Amino acid sequence: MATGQDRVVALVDMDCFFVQVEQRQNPHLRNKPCAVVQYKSWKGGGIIAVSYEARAFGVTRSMWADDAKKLCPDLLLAQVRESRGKANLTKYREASVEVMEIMSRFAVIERASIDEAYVDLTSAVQERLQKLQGQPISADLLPSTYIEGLPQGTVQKEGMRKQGLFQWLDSLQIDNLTSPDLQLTVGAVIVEEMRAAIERETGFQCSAGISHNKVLAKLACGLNKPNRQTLVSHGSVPQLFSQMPIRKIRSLGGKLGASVIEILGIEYMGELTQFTESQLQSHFGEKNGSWLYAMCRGIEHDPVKPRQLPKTIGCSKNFPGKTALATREQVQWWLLQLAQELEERLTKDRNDNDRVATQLVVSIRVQGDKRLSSLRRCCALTRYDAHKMSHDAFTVIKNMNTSTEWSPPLTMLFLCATKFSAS
DNA sequence: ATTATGACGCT
DNA sequence: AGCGTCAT
Repeated sequence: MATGQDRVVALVDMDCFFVQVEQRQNPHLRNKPCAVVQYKSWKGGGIIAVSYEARAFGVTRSMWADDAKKLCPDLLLAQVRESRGKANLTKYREASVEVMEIMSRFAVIERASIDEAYVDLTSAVQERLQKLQGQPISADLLPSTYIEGLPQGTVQKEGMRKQGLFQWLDSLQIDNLTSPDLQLTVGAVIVEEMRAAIERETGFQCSAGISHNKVLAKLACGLNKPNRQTLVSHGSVPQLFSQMPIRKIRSLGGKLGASVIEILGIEYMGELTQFTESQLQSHFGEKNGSWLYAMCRGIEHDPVKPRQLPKTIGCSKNFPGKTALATREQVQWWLLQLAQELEERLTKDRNDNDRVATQLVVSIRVQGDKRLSSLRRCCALTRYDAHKMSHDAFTVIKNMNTSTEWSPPLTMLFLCATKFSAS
C-alpha cells in the first residue's frame, strides 16, 4: 500500500547560538539574562539573539535594546563586531564551522542556516544495529530524550520525561513497537552522542528533534528547549497534528499558510486529511497540493542534501531612512566597504574549501519601494579584488540614477558571490 | 528604522 | 536571468 518511514532524520539547533559564542568568550555572561545586539546609537541597537533567562522576561529578536532593558533591567548585552562601518559575523561563522565539522564525524549533514543543520542518520543507524549484538536499549543511553505523546494512561518535568521514556522502551523491548520505531530510537542514541561531543569540544549546548523527515525533525526540535532532544514517531503524528497550528510547520509560516487557513476554513495541520489530493492541488497548485496531502499524514520526501558549506557568500547593508544614500562618491565608498569584506571572505574560502566563485550579483533598494529589492543585476567575477568588484557593481547600477547626486536615495546595498567552482 | 544574511521556486 | 517567498 504505502509507507513514509524509511529514513531517520534529525534537525539540530544551536540554542541562541550568538549568545552562546559570546558567553563562551566572556564567562561573566554565563547563566544570566543575556542578548546579542548589533549597532548601538539608534535605540540601543537591535537584538538578534536572546538567552532563555532573558526570554523568560519577554525579551525577543527584533526588539530595540532600549526596550529590552525595560522588560529586563539586569539584561547583559554583547555587541557584534564592526568593521568598515558595518556589522561583521566572522566570529559566528567560524564558531558555526567548528560545530559542523564535529557533526560530520557521525553522519551526513546539511547546513540549513548558520545555527541549524539537518542530519541523515539512516546509514549510521543500520551500522549501530550490528554493533549491538542484539543488546537491549537502556534509558541510560537516552538521558535528555523526550518521547512525544508519552507518558499516557509526577509533578517535576524530568519526572514526566523518565516516565515517557520508560513506557517507550518497555514497549520496544517486548516487540510492541514497529521496526521504524526501533530505528528512530537508535537514531536518538546517536544524537545524544553527537550532542555530547559538540558540548565537550566547543562548550556549546543545543536542541534536536528526531523523526522520519526534515519537517517533522524541525517541529520535534522545538517541542523541548533548551538543551534537550525530542523523538517524534510516525504514530504520534495524528495527535500532535490535531491541535498544531498550520503556521508552525516549516514553509507554512507565510502567505501559503495564510491562504490554506482562509480558503479551506481550518486552523490545525490535522484538518488537511479531510481533503483529496486533487482538491488541494486545485487550490494551491500541483506541487503544494501533493506536498500538503502527504505532509499532513507525516510523509515528506525532501532529502537531506550533503552540503556543509554555503553556496553563496554575500555582504549586505541597509541605509534607512534619512540615512539613505544620496551622492555618487558615497555610493562608491560603501560599495568599496562591502567589496573589501567580500574579498577577505572569498580568500579565506578559497584557501579553506578548494573552490572559486564565478559570478557577482549586485542588488539594491531605493527609498519608498514596494519590495525588499528594487533591482538585481549580474556581472562576471574574474578576480578577488575589492576595487574591481566595487567599480563593477557601480557600473551595473549607474543607470538607476535619475537627476554628482543620486536620486532617488538608496536604502539598501548588497553584493553576493555565487556560482562556485571547484579547484 | 524588524539586520544581515542564506535557501529555493516561478516564469 | 530577474524577481518572490520563507526562514533565522
